[PDB]
Amino acid sequence: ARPCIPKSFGYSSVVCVCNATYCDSFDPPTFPALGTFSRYESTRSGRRMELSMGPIQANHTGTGLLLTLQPEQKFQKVKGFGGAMTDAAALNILALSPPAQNLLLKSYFSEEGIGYNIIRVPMASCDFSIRTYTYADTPDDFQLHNFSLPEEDTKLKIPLIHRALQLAQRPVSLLASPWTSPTWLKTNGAVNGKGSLKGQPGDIYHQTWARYFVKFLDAYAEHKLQFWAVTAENEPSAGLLSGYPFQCLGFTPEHQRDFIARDLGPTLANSTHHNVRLLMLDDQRLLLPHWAKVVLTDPEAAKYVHGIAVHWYLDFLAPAKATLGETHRLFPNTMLFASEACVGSKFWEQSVRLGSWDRGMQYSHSIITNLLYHVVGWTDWNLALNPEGGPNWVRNFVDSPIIVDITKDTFYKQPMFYHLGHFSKFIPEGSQRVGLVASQKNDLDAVALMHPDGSAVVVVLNRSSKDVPLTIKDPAVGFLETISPGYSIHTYLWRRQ
Ligand SMILES: *[C@@H]1O[C@H](CO)[C@@H](O[C@@H]2O[C@H](CO)[C@@H](O[C@@H]3O[C@H](CO[C@H]4O[C@H](CO)[C@@H](O)[C@H](O)[C@@H]4O)[C@@H](O)[C@H](O)[C@@H]3O)[C@H](O)[C@H]2NC(C)=O)[C@H](O)[C@H]1NC(C)=O
Ligand SMILES: *[C@@H]1O[C@H](CO)[C@@H](O)[C@H](O)[C@H]1NC(C)=O
Ligand SMILES: *[C@@H]1O[C@H](CO)[C@@H](O)[C@H](O)[C@H]1NC(C)=O
Ligand SMILES: *[C@H]1O[C@H](CO)[C@@H](O)[C@H](O)[C@H]1F
Repeated sequence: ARPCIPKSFGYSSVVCVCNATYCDSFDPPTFPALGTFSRYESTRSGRRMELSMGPIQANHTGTGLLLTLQPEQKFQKVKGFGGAMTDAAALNILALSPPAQNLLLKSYFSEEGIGYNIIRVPMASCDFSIRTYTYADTPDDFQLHNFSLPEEDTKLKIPLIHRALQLAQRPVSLLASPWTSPTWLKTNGAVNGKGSLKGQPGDIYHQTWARYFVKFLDAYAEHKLQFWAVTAENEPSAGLLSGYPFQCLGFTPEHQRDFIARDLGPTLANSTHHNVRLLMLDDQRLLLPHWAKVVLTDPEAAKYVHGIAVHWYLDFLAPAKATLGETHRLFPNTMLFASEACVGSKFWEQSVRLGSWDRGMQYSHSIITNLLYHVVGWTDWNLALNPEGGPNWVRNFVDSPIIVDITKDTFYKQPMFYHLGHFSKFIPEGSQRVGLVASQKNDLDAVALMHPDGSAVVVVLNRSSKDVPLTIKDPAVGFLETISPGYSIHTYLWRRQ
């Protein structure tokens, strides 16, 4: 492991500095010997997944906070964690020298980094593009004879995805999402603004749009990339809004239901891509459970829908219990999956805040709350941005766990990177969320998972200023005596047998 080279930009914590010759690294994860536990600790003060070990005690006495593992109490299985290979991300990574590129990609995708196993891939242009394009801009090409991948895919995104897969030891799942159709399929004839597909589900416009998904997957398959899943549309509610500023395609939940049932579901099912999963919604969880009810109460739509993709941007107005909890209750066999998060997009948020501990805590608080309400995975937005939070053709600049400083052939790993890694590094695909109850009211956020081998993983976030002594009880094994410092995040690992 190589330590963090810290740098302050005058915010609440440090970034770790990487360049062509140096980047901080971790050891590949391992469980310690039976009878001991591992603690990985990150702090506002500058600790970055510092490993310490402790004994498991047979007995515990006292009045302090106790978190008791309920290992028999099983919830959702984890799909995983990752981020988005946008045009903007690809441009920022490729602007680094090749050795710096390799250290950034290792930071995310290697076991010396944080073990990402998900990459979200835009289907043509979005706001995090410098050019507006689709794969089929030749007007009225209903046959899609002129469908093709431009250089944004063949020269930037696809070769970086191959390099990520070659560094990953875990199987990586690709997730595709479209922002806009070709403008000649749209009521408004523009990539942005209020507008939907022309006509109605089951017609030539909708059949052409469903076939565009298959042409997309065919073209990526010619480049030796296969997808785990696609979404039915990125943020379909966006295209319902007057003056929506960037690429969108409006669907009411009824429109999405009928498009899935008549066009997208049957087209994917009748193709070589029949095993690719379809996720609905791909929008703010405030739209649940209503959207889920509208789509999944129609059996002809429900039979094509694998899962419900959620974005975090209205989480502050949408309690998890009423949205995620109620959706899981109504549709327990339809997985919930978090597919897009970033800080900096809101009117009251600065785009980039280098070294922000607050933004790290936003990520870990989000991931814990999602895991506690049945969500199987959590996906960051842009993998890397420049110090302005771009590039972005509408200047919708936001923050990223990695910020690239081209002039210094440098990149900065922010608190968000480490907060994400406290989960992604230690929670492989097939891990299962298990119960964890507190003996008393407390200011901590915590979640417990059982690793596929039966071992325990617990993440404890303290967003308060106060140090909290605590004990973790595993009824089979014994007690971990520990302390959760103010503004810390911990990952605990131990074997149970
Ligand atoms: C890529 O980033 C590398 C890591 O930041 C850069 O290496 C660094 O370059 C600076 C300037 O030459 C050096 O700073 C000096 O550091 C010494 C103290 O060195 C020791 O203690 C530090 C702090 O714990 C430790 O990190 C080092 O390993 C040393 O043990 C001071 O006495 C000087 O006054 C001055 O501050 C760094 O030593 C050096 N860091 C490392 C880890 O090598 C490298 O220059 C960058 N590459 C490019 C191409 O820009
Ligand atoms: C733990 O508590 C039990 C019950 O009082 C006691 O009999 C036993 O000796 C204790 N074990 C250890 C290892 O202290
Ligand atoms: C679209 O494809 C057809 C059939 O291969 C070709 O003849 C036509 O010239 C193409 N149009 C453009 C604008 O590339
Ligand atoms: C999700 O939100 C981010 C932040 O505004 C946008 O950049 C994406 O296009 C959207 F899908």
